[PDB]
Amino acid sequence: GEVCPGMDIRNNLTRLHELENCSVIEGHLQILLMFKTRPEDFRDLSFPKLIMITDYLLLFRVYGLESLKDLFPNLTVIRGSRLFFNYALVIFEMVHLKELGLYNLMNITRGSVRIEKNNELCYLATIDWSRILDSVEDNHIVLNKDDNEECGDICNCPATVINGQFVERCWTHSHCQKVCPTICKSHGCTAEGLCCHSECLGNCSQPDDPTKCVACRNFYLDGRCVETCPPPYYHFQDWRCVNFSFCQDLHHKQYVIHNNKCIPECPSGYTMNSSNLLCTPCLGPCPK
Amino acid sequence: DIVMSQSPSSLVVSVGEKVTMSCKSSQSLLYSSNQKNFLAWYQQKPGQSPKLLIYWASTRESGVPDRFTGSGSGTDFTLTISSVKAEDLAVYYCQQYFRYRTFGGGTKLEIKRA
Amino acid sequence: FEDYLHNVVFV
Amino acid sequence: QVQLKESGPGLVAPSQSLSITCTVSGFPLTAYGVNWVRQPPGKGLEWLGMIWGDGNTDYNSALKSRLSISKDNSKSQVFLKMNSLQTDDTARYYCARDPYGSKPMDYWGQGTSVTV
Amino acid sequence: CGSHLVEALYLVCGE
Amino acid sequence: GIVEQCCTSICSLYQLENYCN
Ligand SMILES: *[C@@H]1O[C@H](CO)[C@@H](O[C@@H]2O[C@H](CO)[C@@H](O[C@@H]3O[C@H](CO)[C@@H](O)[C@H](O[C@H]4O[C@H](CO)[C@@H](O)[C@H](O)[C@@H]4O)[C@@H]3O)[C@H](O)[C@H]2NC(C)=O)[C@H](O)[C@H]1NC(C)=O
Ligand SMILES: *[C@@H]1O[C@H](CO)[C@@H](O[C@@H]2O[C@H](CO)[C@@H](O[C@@H]3O[C@H](CO)[C@@H](O)[C@H](O)[C@@H]3O)[C@H](O)[C@H]2NC(C)=O)[C@H](O)[C@H]1NC(C)=O
Ligand SMILES: *[C@@H]1O[C@H](CO)[C@@H](O)[C@H](O)[C@H]1NC(C)=O
Ligand SMILES: *[C@@H]1O[C@H](CO)[C@@H](O)[C@H](O)[C@H]1NC(C)=O
Repeated sequence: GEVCPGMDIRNNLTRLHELENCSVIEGHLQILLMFKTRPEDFRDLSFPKLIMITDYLLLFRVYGLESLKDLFPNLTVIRGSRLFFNYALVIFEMVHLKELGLYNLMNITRGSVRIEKNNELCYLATIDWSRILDSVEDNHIVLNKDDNEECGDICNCPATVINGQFVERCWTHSHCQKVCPTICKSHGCTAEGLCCHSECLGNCSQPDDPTKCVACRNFYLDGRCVETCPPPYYHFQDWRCVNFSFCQDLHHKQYVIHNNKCIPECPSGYTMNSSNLLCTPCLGPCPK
Repeated sequence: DIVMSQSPSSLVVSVGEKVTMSCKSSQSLLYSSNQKNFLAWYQQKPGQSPKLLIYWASTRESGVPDRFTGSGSGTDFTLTISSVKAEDLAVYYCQQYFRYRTFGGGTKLEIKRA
Repeated sequence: FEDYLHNVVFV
Repeated sequence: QVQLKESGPGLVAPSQSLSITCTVSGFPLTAYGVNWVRQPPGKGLEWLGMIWGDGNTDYNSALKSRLSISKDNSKSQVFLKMNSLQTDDTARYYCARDPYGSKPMDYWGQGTSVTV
Repeated sequence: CGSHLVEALYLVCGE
Repeated sequence: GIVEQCCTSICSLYQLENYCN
């Protein structure tokens, strides 16, 4: 689709239209501090094209916003390559938010979820997070309306054993949380329950097909999900493959190469040879 | 392209036994970024087109029996067939797919009768 | 943490 | 339905060029690589070249621009074109698929015979 | 002063 | 900065005005 940069959206909602054609945000997305906004600015607004965030997602003090079901309906993976504190999703002092509605979110690789101080917010205990996050031990969901034992939560849907009882799992009144059979793992499945291809991540339009993933599990290159970037391609942003040329062009006006990865910085013990961008170990001590 | 060399040109064996043939490259084939070696083994039952067996030198392809066992790392590789069954007769080749691809000189398996 | 949050969300 | 089938002319007189069409079906050429390998009867299997998803090309250095590999992805065709052949080029030619990132060479053609 | 610092910063802005 | 400038330390106006969007 489109790959755009990590963005930081504040004050006027109008900045939000930068994302219109975007499919993957390479980096993080932060939408915050909007105090004059009203429900009606959101009841006609959507980003069905956003499928993936590489780093983290953070919503904070966005008023008038009541569900995310129309805003990011098709966001499916958050990869958490870089985290906010230790979180890959932060929902914080989101006054007005009632329900989450990320019914397409299937996996948060790496990070944890922190959803705090959201009076109004329910449909939280109706989510099985362990089907989405690797580590839920570090989840931090407190001080929401859900913690008043007094939530009008209603959903068909399936139940998991999180307590000492099974619990129906859904995002909104009209969307179930999708659960793939245990043995599909993270790879996703069709509505019937045929596992997607093993190099796919959350979902697929067709089964058994590495070009028909909705979000690559390992790395993306030339339409296909692959296990690893072959030379002459390099690991970038830890989700996609690129050639030397791409990596170089970005460096010049601070990207470098090491371990067959294209990265901002040489790691310790290494200095950057100028002829080839390749990090080399130091002759004696490293000035760096 | 680099240069690949096998041994032997051919071997012979009978039913029940384990078998190991060799290969070598002029440059190291271990990929740093994932710790896998970029080498393949293919079986070619004779007169027919070859068939994929084992990639990353240890990953078994779908539809391959567990009797087939790939080994080695760096520049030096070997392929192992544990317990021979009748039609296991084929010529086996090593392919590097690290940079470009080049195949080995190949090595033949024959079976003992009369 | 709220501490962290502020120190990082501010031009 | 992953399939490759080679269309060779079969017979070529010396000093003339070779044009083979590998017709693949069941997958998109924009997303996989395609290799060419030949074998003279009971001799070696020889890597000739490959064309990646993005149009990028690899050739055996032995082929001093004797080899040109190009593609028509909209009509699922891969073209090998090799100039001024001699009798030592008498071999069976295969194209085979290449899932580069994830696999090496899965799915082979049945092969086409070419004689000089 | 956590939450209030947020409140207080806004009154200041109108921006 | 801020959390240190205006919370541990107790702040004043300008301190905030400077930080405005
Ligand atoms: C969501 O999907 C993923 C599949 O993409 C699924 O499995 C997890 O995959 C990740 C990433 O591929 C695994 O992470 C690595 O595993 C090794 C195992 O030994 C770790 O040591 C690694 O640590 C290194 O990498 C870190 C981040 O990449 C570095 O920051 C660090 O310095 C280390 O060098 C690394 O974490 C992960 O292990 C699996 N998870 C499990 C439990 O197997 C995941 O389960 C899916 N989640 C859900 C809920 O479906
Ligand atoms: C290395 O990789 C990069 C990124 O993958 C390659 O960029 C690719 O090349 C061209 C040139 O910029 C891109 O656009 C082209 O632009 C013109 C518009 O005037 C258009 O007519 C062409 O049809 C084409 O779209 C192309 O989209 C882009 N591809 C990808 C996958 O990102 C770069 O070319 C690569 N370098 C080498 C040497 O292979
Ligand atoms: C979205 O797509 C079309 C394609 O040309 C363009 O007219 C429009 O301005 C694009 N918007 C963004 C934010 O890229
Ligand atoms: C997955 O993608 C398919 C095809 O676009 C779609 O039918 C489905 O709504 C998506 N999401 C889930 C959770 O199945």
